[PDB]
Amino acid sequence: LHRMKDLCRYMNNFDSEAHAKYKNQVVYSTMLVFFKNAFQYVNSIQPSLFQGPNAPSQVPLVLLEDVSNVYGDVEIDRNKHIHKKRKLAEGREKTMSSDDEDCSAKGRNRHIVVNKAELANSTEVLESFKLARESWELLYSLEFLDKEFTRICLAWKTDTWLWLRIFLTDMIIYQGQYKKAIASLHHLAALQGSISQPQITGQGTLEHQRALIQLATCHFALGEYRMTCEKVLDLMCDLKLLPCTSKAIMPYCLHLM
Amino acid sequence: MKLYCLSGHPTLPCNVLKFKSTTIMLDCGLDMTSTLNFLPLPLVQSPRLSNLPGWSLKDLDKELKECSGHVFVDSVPEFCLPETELIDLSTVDVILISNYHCMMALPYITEHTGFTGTVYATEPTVQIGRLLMEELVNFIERVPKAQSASLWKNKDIQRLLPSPLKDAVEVSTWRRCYTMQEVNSALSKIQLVGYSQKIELFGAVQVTPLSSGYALGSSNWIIQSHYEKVSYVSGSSLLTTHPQPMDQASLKNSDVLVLTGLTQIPTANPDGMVGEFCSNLALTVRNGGNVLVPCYPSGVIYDLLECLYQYIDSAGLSSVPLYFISPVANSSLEFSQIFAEWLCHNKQSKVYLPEPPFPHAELIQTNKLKHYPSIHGDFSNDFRQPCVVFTGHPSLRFGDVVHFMELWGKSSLNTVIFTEPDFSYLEALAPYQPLAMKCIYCPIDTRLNFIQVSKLLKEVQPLHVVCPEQYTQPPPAQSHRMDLMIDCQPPAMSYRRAEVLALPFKRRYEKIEIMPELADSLVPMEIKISLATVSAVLHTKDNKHLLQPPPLLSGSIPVEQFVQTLEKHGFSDIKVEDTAKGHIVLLQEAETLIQIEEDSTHIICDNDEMLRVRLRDLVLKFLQKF
Amino acid sequence: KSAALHIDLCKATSPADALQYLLQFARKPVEAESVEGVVRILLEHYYKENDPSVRLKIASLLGLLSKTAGFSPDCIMDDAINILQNE
Repeated sequence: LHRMKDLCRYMNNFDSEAHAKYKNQVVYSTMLVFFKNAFQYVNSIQPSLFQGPNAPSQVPLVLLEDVSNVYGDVEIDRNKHIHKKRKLAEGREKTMSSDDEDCSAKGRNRHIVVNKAELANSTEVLESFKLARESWELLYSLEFLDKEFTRICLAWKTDTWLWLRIFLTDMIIYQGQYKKAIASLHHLAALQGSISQPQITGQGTLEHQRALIQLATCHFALGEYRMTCEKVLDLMCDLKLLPCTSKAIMPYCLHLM
Repeated sequence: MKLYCLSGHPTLPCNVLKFKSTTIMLDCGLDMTSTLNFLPLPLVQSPRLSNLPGWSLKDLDKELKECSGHVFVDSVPEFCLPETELIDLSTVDVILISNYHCMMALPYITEHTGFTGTVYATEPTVQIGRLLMEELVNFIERVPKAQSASLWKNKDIQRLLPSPLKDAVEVSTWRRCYTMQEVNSALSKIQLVGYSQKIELFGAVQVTPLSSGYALGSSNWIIQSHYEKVSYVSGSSLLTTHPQPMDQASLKNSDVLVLTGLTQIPTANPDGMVGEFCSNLALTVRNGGNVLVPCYPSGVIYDLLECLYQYIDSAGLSSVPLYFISPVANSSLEFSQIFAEWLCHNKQSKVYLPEPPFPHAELIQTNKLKHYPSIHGDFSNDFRQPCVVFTGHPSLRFGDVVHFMELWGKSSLNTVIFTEPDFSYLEALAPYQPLAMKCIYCPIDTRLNFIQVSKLLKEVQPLHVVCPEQYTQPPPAQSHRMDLMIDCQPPAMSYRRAEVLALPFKRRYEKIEIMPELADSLVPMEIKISLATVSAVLHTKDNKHLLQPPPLLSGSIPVEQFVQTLEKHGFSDIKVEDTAKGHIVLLQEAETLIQIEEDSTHIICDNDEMLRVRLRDLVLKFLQKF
Repeated sequence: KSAALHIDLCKATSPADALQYLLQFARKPVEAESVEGVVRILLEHYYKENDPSVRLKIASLLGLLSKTAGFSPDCIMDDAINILQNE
């Protein structure tokens, strides 16, 4: 989680020959961090797509905006609440829609206030979840890792690929770009319903509802309250507390509003 | 937690509860009212029924017959079974029979459905049910009729038929009468149980029949798993009946009280109707007419027979004969007599001194009541015209009652008196409507009415109540009587036919036994209350759990007490680091470390193994496992 | 019928109405050649359905259909074992 602070501390655009060992080590560390973040995101947010035909095919979860952080006293901003909400959510870094890549520095600008019982771990799990954006940004800083990530996203069909779609959804959720999350929600209905693999099929899909809730949260962070309310109504029919079931997604939609 | 209701008939329920590891069938029941749609079976082929005009439609005609506007079926009567295909009856482990009325349809379940479980019932219930199936099979097979009628069962054809035939439901599931081989086979799979007898079902649940007071051998059942109890209240009575009264006390502390067998015609007081029945037959007999009383051979016949024995002496009608015609007549009278210990305290006290309990033995001794097995035997020699006859099925579709209705139906002097409320007396009387016979409806239902069941509910206080949906609404005839309802503080959830109810009585804390050997090694503590820790091996046999002898910790370790108390309990050279909301303590021997969080502690060892166990044990001085 | 059963099960309410329709359908027999389509629809609705009683009735029905005439059930045992594993 914090090991990316040392790999990224070296020269990003270093010499290919003079610093061949350093560049290779940085690229390998960046690739490993990106793979770990993608696996964690897929496990946490894509429980149906990560399960095979004979697997349980559980209801997938999703990550929401840090509304509790704004409400909490840790991030109690007296004059950074109306216009800075998008800034507090994304850090003004993930301007572009990065598929299978997270270009955000929100991990260092703020933190996740998670207790011992609220999350799995107050030191390991929370830091690993928060540092995914920072590690991915560090990987994107290196030319080789960024090129590899772009090639993987292009070749793997990131909209169709489970891990890349989960990474894109998490990035859009933190970025506040509700359009990407809405597109993912639309694709998560037909992709899950037309596939012979075991998952949530039809319009009443847990992954689609979770993606819709994430899109509503992103719209609320972006300031489009009307769009967020519409997305929340459609769904109803760094860290946050939310169950993986589809039933709990409906009562959590109004939190962002 | 679950309840599969296989019959929509209120007084003839068939409910299966997938509760714990056993699925128990509560009653079987046979909806006999389907027979009213068919033409009656006569003992001798009558000219009136044979020459009835067929019904006309645009298409058939010989299957259906019309009599005085009503349209019937010219075929053998059929019986509406409980829904057998909703749940695989092979999975049913136990069947509990409450009444002999609910005992019917049991041959279907036991033989045709691949049921291999057990049947539990009380002995009077078994004997009287045996008599009922005996007489039913005898009536049906006496003069057999073919089953040619099948076109009218079609879904698109039944819609255009008139109301009694159109409103029939589950017509495709109707079956002809079971044969006597099936009856004998079914009653062989039965276990006789006495009242308050604890029967263990695979070591999981305990069932006891409790006296309901409605009939001889009538029983209510309570199923319990030592923490959750389910009470089944079938037909019961709180009147002064012969059987011992309701055991209302044992129904208390019930998580779920499934409630069936409530009275039909709730507005009727049974004593007043018994008096009216006696007065009506006395009036008919005084004018020289005959009286026909369709009844079951062993049901309410005994009570009205007692009242008639009392009434005739004052009425000066001892001369007239009291005929009781049924194939199981003598068996019914003898079984009613011998079950003396199954009576109330008043009538079971007749066993001390030598005297039969029921008084109709005196009716026989003085030659007042005369029972016969049929019409063709000695009855046709001893028949005197101004008489009263108890016979046949109350459905008026088979038995000797058909013959007597066809015989006495042409004269206004004779009367037919209906006492069983389970059959619509206008619908049972439909294939004979243009008669001049005086028809009287004074049903005698001693079952619980809604005031009585309301009082019983307030006495018992069950957490949840299950009843047929017919009792959650006023009856359609009245449709405005809020008193004819089941009013409960909970909503008192209901069911219809083939409905599955997910009961909310799911509870934890199943019971387990710990042997003295392991209890010797178990020692309690003190907390804030006693508590202990158990590490053992679990042995399960016949769904009974035994604990054979082979993370969390709790206590009060604040930062101040942590720093002060264990400061010098055996080590030395200890420093305290000024950490926020706590203190960090580490030693210089090998950088061994102890860190505390809010309401938590943990020990770190750095390149040291021998001292780590003692480090943990030092903190375990005042740490419990709460 | 295949499409009729499909649309009826789609439009019926999940807990009780679908169960009643399945109860009605189980009584009437099915022609052997049409067994494949109806069991495919039943499997699809099994995947859709969340209620346990309705899924139980679907399992019982599609087991009943395998006894119908000289129908060859070797094409309907992979999905059966699959849903059994997932159940």
